[PDB]
Amino acid sequence: DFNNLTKGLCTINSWHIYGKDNAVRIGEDSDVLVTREPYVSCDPDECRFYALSQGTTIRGKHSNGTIHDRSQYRALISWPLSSPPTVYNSRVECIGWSSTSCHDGKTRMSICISGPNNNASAVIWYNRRPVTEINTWARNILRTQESECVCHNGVCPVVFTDGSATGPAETRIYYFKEGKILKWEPLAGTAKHIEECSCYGERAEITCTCRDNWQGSNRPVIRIDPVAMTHTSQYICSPVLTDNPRPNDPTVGKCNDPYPGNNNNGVKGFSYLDGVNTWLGRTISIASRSGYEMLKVPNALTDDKSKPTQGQTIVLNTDWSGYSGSFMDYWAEGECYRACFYVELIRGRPKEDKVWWTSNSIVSMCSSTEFLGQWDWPDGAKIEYFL
Amino acid sequence: DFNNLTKGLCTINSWHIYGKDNAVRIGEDSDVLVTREPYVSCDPDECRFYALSQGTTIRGKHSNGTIHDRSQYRALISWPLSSPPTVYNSRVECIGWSSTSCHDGKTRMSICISGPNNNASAVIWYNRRPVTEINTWARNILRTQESECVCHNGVCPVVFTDGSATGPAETRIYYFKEGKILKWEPLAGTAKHIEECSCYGERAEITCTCRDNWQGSNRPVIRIDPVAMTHTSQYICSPVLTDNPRPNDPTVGKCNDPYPGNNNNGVKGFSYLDGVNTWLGRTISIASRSGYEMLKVPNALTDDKSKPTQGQTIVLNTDWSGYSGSFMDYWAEGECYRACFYVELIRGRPKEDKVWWTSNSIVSMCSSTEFLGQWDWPDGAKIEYFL
Amino acid sequence: DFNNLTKGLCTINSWHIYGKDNAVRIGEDSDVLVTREPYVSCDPDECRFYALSQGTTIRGKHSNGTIHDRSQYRALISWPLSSPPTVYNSRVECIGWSSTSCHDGKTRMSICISGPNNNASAVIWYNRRPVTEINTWARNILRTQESECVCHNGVCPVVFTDGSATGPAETRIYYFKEGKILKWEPLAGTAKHIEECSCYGERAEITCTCRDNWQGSNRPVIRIDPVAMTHTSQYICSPVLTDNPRPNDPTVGKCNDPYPGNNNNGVKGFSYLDGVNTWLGRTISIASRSGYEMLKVPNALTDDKSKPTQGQTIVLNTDWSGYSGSFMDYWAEGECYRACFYVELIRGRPKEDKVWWTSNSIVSMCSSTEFLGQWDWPDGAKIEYFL
Amino acid sequence: DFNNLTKGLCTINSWHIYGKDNAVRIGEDSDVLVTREPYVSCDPDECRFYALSQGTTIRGKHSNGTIHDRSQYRALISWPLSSPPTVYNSRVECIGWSSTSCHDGKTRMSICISGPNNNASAVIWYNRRPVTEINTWARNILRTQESECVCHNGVCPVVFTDGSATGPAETRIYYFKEGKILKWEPLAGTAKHIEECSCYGERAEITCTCRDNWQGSNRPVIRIDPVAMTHTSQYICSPVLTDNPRPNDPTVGKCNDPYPGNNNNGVKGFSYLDGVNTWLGRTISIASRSGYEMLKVPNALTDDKSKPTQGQTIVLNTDWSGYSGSFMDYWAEGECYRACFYVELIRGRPKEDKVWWTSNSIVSMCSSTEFLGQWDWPDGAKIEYFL
Ligand SMILES: CC(=O)N[C@H]1[C@H]([C@H](O)[C@H](O)CO)OC(C(=O)O)=C[C@@H]1O
Ligand SMILES: CC(=O)N[C@H]1[C@H]([C@H](O)[C@H](O)CO)OC(C(=O)O)=C[C@@H]1O
Ligand SMILES: CC(=O)N[C@H]1[C@H]([C@H](O)[C@H](O)CO)OC(C(=O)O)=C[C@@H]1O
Ligand SMILES: CC(=O)N[C@H]1[C@H]([C@H](O)[C@H](O)CO)OC(C(=O)O)=C[C@@H]1O
Ligand SMILES: [Ca+2]
Ligand SMILES: [Ca+2]
Ligand SMILES: [Ca+2]
Ligand SMILES: [Ca+2]
Repeated sequence: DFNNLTKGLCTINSWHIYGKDNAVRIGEDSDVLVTREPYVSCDPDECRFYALSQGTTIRGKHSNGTIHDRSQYRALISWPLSSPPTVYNSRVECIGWSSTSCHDGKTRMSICISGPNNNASAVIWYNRRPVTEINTWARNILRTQESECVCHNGVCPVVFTDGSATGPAETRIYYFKEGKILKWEPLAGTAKHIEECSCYGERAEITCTCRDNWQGSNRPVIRIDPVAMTHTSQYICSPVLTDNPRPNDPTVGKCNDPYPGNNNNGVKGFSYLDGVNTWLGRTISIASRSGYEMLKVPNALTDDKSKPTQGQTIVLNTDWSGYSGSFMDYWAEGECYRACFYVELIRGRPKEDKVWWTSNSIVSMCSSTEFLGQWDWPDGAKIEYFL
Repeated sequence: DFNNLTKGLCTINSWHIYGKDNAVRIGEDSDVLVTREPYVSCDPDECRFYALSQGTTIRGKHSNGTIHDRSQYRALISWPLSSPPTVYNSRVECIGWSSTSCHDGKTRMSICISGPNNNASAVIWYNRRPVTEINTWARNILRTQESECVCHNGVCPVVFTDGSATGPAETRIYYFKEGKILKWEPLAGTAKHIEECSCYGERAEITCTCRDNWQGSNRPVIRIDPVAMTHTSQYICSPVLTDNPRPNDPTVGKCNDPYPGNNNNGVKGFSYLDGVNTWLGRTISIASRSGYEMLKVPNALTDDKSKPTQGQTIVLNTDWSGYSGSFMDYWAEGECYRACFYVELIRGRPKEDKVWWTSNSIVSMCSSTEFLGQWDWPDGAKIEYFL
Repeated sequence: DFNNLTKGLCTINSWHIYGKDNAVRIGEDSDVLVTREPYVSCDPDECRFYALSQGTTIRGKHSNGTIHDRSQYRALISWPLSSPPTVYNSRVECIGWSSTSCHDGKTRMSICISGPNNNASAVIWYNRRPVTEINTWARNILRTQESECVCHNGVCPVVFTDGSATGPAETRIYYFKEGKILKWEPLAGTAKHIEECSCYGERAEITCTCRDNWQGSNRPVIRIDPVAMTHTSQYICSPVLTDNPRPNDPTVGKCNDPYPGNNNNGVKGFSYLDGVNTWLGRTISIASRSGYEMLKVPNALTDDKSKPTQGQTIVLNTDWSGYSGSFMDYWAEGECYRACFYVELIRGRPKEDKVWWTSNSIVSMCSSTEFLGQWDWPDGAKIEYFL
Repeated sequence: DFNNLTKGLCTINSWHIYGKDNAVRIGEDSDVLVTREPYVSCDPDECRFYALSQGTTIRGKHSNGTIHDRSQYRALISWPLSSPPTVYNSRVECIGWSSTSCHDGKTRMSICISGPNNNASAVIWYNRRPVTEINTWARNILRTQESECVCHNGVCPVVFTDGSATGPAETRIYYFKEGKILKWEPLAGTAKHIEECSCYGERAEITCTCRDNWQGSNRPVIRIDPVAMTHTSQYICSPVLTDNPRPNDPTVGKCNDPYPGNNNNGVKGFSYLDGVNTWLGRTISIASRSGYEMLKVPNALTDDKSKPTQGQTIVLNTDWSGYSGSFMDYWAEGECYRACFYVELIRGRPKEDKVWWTSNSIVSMCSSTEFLGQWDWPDGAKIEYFL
């Protein structure tokens, strides 16, 4: 029966290693698929890894050029947790160069987007059959979250942007129930630009932390009520800035406008915004997608003077990172929702020229009420072995 | 319980990408099987891809010569949708160099044909056991559809041709129920030659669009009543000609004879013939198996002056195509049968001499009542990487 | 519930291709396992292929020397029908250099034998757990059938030989029920030597056709009653001789002694002995394991003057063959037991020196009451591609 | 429902080959994973193999350096019995460089440990979800058994050591029920150092035989009562010494102190201590991890003058061995628990310098009340083929 967001978040007093696939290490001598934009998403019975295939293996010739985002040869695949995404084990969800996928308790909705830049469309699959289709409304790269959505009693909202990336676009919040559109609504609130939303839910409410590609170095937040099918947006108030590139941390930050400093750029990220129990991930570097850290900044959302009270490094500054996103196993046993997250560890081009490809690995963590010690989690491939 | 063709076709206002496997791209660096004559066919619970193996991998030595149609080393395999047909994941349906396979609601019938040219025979498997066998009646390459049949309340008819390909042959329409022959009947109507029939059903009626190899550039149609176990044949009236090679589109076409122009040749194709809601696929080229397009030609079947009112390009003229065929997921949720189809994208010999093999990829589409934008769907392998 | 041999054999008016794996063709460019002594055996729900692994892939270095029968690195594996026996898909039944395996309706018994030549022992697995063990009684290569046994209402007898191969040995017929020994009895009748028994059952009776390695060129037959747990042996009377090497067909043959001519040698074979409905497989060559043919010799068992009344070539004389054996899908739908059989197609050493290995492929057939045309079924690998 | 240790051990009158994977042989030409610290562990329905991945294939470049125990790229994997641990077939249990895993009748608990040496922590997974976490208490390489634990009516105790390896450490016995900690207690008894405990249970009692790394050449034993959740420790009295390196067998040995001779070293081992029905495995060499033998030494535990009355060689002195451990299929049919065990056959570095890696194979045996003949079970790879 349909899942219902009835619990709240657990106390995050630290994070533990949940998954890790070592795909590029293993990809050096096995038939692993060139991927990017990963995520993790849970069924009632298993959790799996998800990414967009580039339709080729790493050591295969046709990997030269996989730095490009959109093509006819990409697809959404999922595979068993902590396994490299291989040719013989992956399952294709749908054919597309942007995606999101979530399970509603009853079965799973997966949405892939394809097309030329000016004539793209999305197909909503539900129970591995195509159900519903939607065309560009603004005719400029229709795109979605690049991580799992969240349902509540049958209703799974999904954020789409169609339009410019260096200026105003058109963002809709669609509400689906059984693959069918119930309703949609234009973006609202005070966020000036939305891209790559990273979402979760507890106590009958959904929270996405997205990406202002055009103006903000602080991240905008969409908060959705899946029952009333309404939403609102805002930015994160705290001055611990968390996009990338980003200027240095000020002592005061914006609640309702972009923080200026970098233009027309960023990276996918997430946050868990739960009062004093609020954490933020970011690249350590303000210039590259390098390093990854979590920071506990009580009332980040609303207290525009907040600064960290505790922290944890996931990946060292000398290691490469990339996208990151939220997920939770809503079907886990127990009293509260244990928060999880993933970082994409991109290897290859641009930052590593000697090779002609671009892939990534994954590392996944979930929280602990314990105060566990920390390690760091590099991709661990040796690029010279690919030369 | 046995499936029953009780719905009608949905409104096709465009086509969306359904599947795609990138096998030859991926085949460059994985253990993928050299195949041809693909198709797609649905079970109650999953849809899969189907093709005849050449009993060898692409990069394997024994791929030299896979331009030949019939041998002891071919087989019907199926695999998970949008996966390349690999050595470690394919399932063998039966041993044969021609085939068809369909599910009757209760379980699946798969028919492979083998033998020398003058002493071939077919074995009807049902529930993965062999049940019934049939010998050449005309002792000249017994052959079937090369795509899924259609049942209705237990009764799955299948079209076979035995005889010449450049002249008169003998075509029987067999009716099976549980793998057993109920009845068969010689071809009737006004079609002069039948090969490679592409079939579907709605509202208790079955429609195959086949191939006059010897005379016609317009395609003959067999229409079957699975309840009365009778059939009839005809040609498509419209002058938008759809075999290949074919002469140029006239302004008037034959309802009951072949349109002349090319002799002793053609390609497998399909159509959906549903009044004003009628669509036709064809190669864009009139000379090569190149490009693929869909065209909406209201009353193609019967109105011998009809010309397109809307269209969609699946594969550009500069890309290679090949066979194409119909399928529908009869077990999908909803009110009408959503029409689907596939194009085989042949690579290698003849048209690509530098290599000694012949394989293919797949792209599959299904309809949408939406008016979606279009992309094009090349195989996307780079043949020079195989040199 | 336990299976019961209640039907009789169907009319074999010809044989159809049932399975074929092309393993050595495919083995040239995939991770397939070096095997030998194959067979096919059925569960209630699927039929699979079975062979002894040499613990190495064909293209792998450790394939040099796989001409040897017994070692610590062999195992019984099974895999999905008509798939090459690959490293990633095979299942290990047990660890041993001789075997047999059968399903009793309830679950499956698999028996592997290992050890040094003078201290070997057998372990009876049942439901994938080890249950019962048996030591050499004559301390000279304890060995079993190399193909599936047959049960009836829970009771599966198995023939073992312990002793010399060029002279008298000690052969026991063990009766198992649920992996446990019910009883065993020394060989009886007039057969002078028993090896590699090939068995089937209908109408509550079991028939094995085995191998006199030391004296006979005509094949001895053990007939078992699984209910009374008694047996008897005999030779086949007909002069269509069917071991190999063998002298030429006489006009009269032995019912109760070996036919002389070749000493201390032979090959695994089978027959179906059902009155006028009696068929015999053999190598076409009297010198090599080459070619394979079926011959219909009414009352072969008992009429010592019988000669063929119809025939079918499975493999041409110019192609290599090897072991062969009986199986039937006792759980198939229908009124009679449809007879099946397999031929091992050995490649490599001895007869093909240029390579350092010895493997094989499979071809499987089952009967048809039809009179189907015939093809021939070579392994189809090109040994030069391995050089 | 929860499993309950209600039977006793069967009579071990010898040991039979149970499993064997030939991974390094097969690893020479397939995508097998570099592993070590294997074990075998049973579910209600299947038994599988288990080891820590080094996150790389043997023939892959990133195998250079896999002599190191702890890193970010290790994981616990399991795979189907007697299959090589391959990239496409393994399942990841959890991310860690030390482990144990057991099934409680209802579902399976798997515990992996990761971290830097001075800030490691353990996560207890249960039903493939993370449940409970535990941090270093002594801040010096927190480590567990490296083989399966044992439950009884829901309660699975596990031994952990945190501290020095060449001196006093801190060892806790934790009691889990459903992944949750019920209780834990410091080590007690007269054992001076505990590492790598190898455990089993019958008649409602649990017996681990562990490793005094710092002082003893005789092995300490922890005996646990899972109902009263108490334990005690002791050493094995017999003078048939069974760690490695070890001095030569004295004529009298310690019941309550270490036997002196080698310092700060050893290897994982096991014993079955059941009165006159007591067996001990060890390396044949007293200097290297070479050879493996079983010895029947009645009342080893308690009779400090005991010497072997019967024996069996598993691996010859000229072959390499390594860790070894106990398991039993508690869900097997029958009256008593049949004892099983495994030996890790390490290949590569240190003892084999020509290669830059370190992997292993497995051989598994279980007992027989029979008196079966013996063979020996080398890994069987040829290291020169890797040069
Ligand atoms: C639909 C698509 O191509 N999106 C791409 C997205 C886009 O370029 C940015 O969102 C500005 O609009 O970002 C990136 C990138 O690594 O930054 C890759 C994505 O796949
Ligand atoms: C049984 C068989 O070999 N049929 C072949 C079929 C045949 O040559 C044509 O139908 C004329 O009879 O067409 C082709 C081809 O690509 O055109 C390949 C098919 O496998
Ligand atoms: C146990 C064993 O090794 N048997 C072998 C068997 C034996 O050599 C013959 O039966 C004479 O005794 O025959 C052959 C062979 O291809 O002829 C290989 C078998 O595996
Ligand atoms: C946690 C860890 O690294 N343990 C290692 C363990 C340790 O070095 C010894 O127990 C002394 O403390 O032994 C060995 C070894 O082959 O001997 C490898 C283990 O993985
Ligand atoms: Ca930005
Ligand atoms: Ca034509
Ligand atoms: Ca003989
Ligand atoms: Ca020691």
